[PDB]
Order: sequence, then structure tokens, then C-alpha cells
Amino acid sequence: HWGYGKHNGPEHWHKDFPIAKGERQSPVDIDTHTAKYDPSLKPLSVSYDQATSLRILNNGHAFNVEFDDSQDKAVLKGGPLDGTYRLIQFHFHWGSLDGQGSEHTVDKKKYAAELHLVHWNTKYGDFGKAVQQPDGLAVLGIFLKVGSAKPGLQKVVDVLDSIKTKGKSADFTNFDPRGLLPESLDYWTYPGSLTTPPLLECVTWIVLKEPISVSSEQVLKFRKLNFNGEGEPEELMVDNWRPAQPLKNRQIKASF
Ligand SMILES: N[C@@H](Cc1ccccc1)C(=O)NCCOCCOCCNC(=O)c1ccc(S(N)(=O)=O)cc1
Ligand SMILES: [Hg+2]
Ligand SMILES: [Zn+2]
Repeated sequence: HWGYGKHNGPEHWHKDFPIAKGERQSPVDIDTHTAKYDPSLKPLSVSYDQATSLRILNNGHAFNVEFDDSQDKAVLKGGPLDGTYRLIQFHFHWGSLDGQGSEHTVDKKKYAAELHLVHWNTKYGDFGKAVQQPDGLAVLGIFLKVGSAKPGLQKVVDVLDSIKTKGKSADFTNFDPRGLLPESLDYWTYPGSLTTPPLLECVTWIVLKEPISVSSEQVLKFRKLNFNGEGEPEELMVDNWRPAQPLKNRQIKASF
């Protein structure tokens, strides 16, 4: 099926997922000179104090940290959003090299990784129904650059040994996501999609201006993961990102 290889790679998604060439994909290049300062845009409201992490899973394209979204425990509001969005999972996109990995680019500049915190609009009742709405999901995008280690990310890094192959999961409780946030909540927002099939166009993207720094040895551990399941040929989990798509008249608004 779909992957990042030269045969099932992004250039091919359109064949099974026609929406691949739609009007509101995901990711895009953020042209900061053409982005519109919108003063009407409110400050983002992140309440992750009550977050309930459960587990970490290698799903064959990335590793996901799942959160209990049975109640308004970890939410997102404000910004360009109306209503409350619940956090369900976070995952990353990284590269083979430090000079690539992020999905979204800023003035053509690519970061070494990209953190996506996924939220769904509670008014729709479940994740499943939210993916059928144009205002269904809200993803908080965070760039990672190589520098100094991120204390808050180490617990994740250390468990990676346990879920090296596809389909493996490990208990992952009491993980506090507040540790992955930059200092500033300045952002860019635009109407987009999911960056992996089924590439559904129900995402409001919120890309933070300020990048978090992680160390070289932190990113290195991401790179030791496998796309494959146990007892199969080893294919290192690298370059699990989608190239920038055409903006097509959409406008990118800045909160700053
Ligand atoms: N019920 C079917 C259709 C149907 C109906 C009747 C009979 C057969 C089929 C249906 O519509 N299923 C829709 C499923 O929608 C779920 C979307 O996929 C789930 C996993 N993908 C994600 O959750 C996901 C989340 C975030 C990102 S990202 N990268 O942009 O941050 C990328 C992906
Ligand atoms: Hg949708
Ligand atoms: Zn993602």
C-alpha cells in the first residue's frame, strides 16, 4: 500500500486517493511576505494540563502517541477556531538528513522534523464523523531544528526501542505534552488536509512560527525505527514527509 518508497511514494497517492490533487492540500510552503496579518485572529488556547497519554504505536509510516479523548481532557480553542477541539494523538515526520523532514516549509526552508498534534471538533461527537466535516480537525504544527536537546522529548526517545517495528505498541502513560511546546504561540493558519492518505480536506492548520530545538542524538533515534514489521527486510523509517502542494488561491493568515 501507500508509503514513502519510490513505488508507493507520494507521487503515486493520487492513483488510489484522487483527492491528492484537490483544492486544499497539505502541506504547503509558507511565504511569509505574502501571508496576511489578520488582527481579528485570537490567541490560541492550549489546555494540556489534564492530558492522559495511553500508548505509543509504530503504525508503519510514523509512531503515534495516543491520548484518551473520551472527555474534554486535553483541548485546543481560540486562534481561528470556533468550538473545542480534543487532542487524540501526536506524531512526527522526519528526514534522513538534518536539512529535511518537515512537511510545511517557511520561505522554502525545510526543518529536520515536524510535530503534529491532532485534534477533532467535539461538536461532531467522534473522530470518525469529524473527518467528514470541513472544520472537523485542527492540527497544531511544530517545527523541530537540530541544536540543544529537548528535555521534554526524551521519554519518547527512550521508549522507541520497544516499538522498533510496525504494529508494535507499548504502554505510554503520564506523558505531558506541554513539554513539546515552543515558548511563543505565534502562528500561521490556512485551510488544508491530512498529509497522509486518505488526505481528507477537513483540517484547519495552525503552524507555529517558533521552532523547538532537539539534539542530534534525539533525532538519530527516530531514524532507527522501521517501516516494516518484525521478520521482514529492514527499511529504515526516514523521509516520511510529503512535498509542498499548490496553494491555489487559499490565503495564509498570520497571527502576528
Ligand atoms: N465509513 C467510511 C466510508 C464507507 C462507508 C460505507 C461503506 C464503506 C466505507 C469512511 O468514510 N472512513 C473514513 C475514515 O476517516 C479516517 C481518516 O484516517 C484515519 C487515520 N489518519 C489520521 O488519523 C491522520 C491524522 C493526522 C494526519 S496529519 N499528518 O495531517 O497530521 C494524518 C492522518
Ligand atoms: Hg472533510
Ligand atoms: Zn502529520
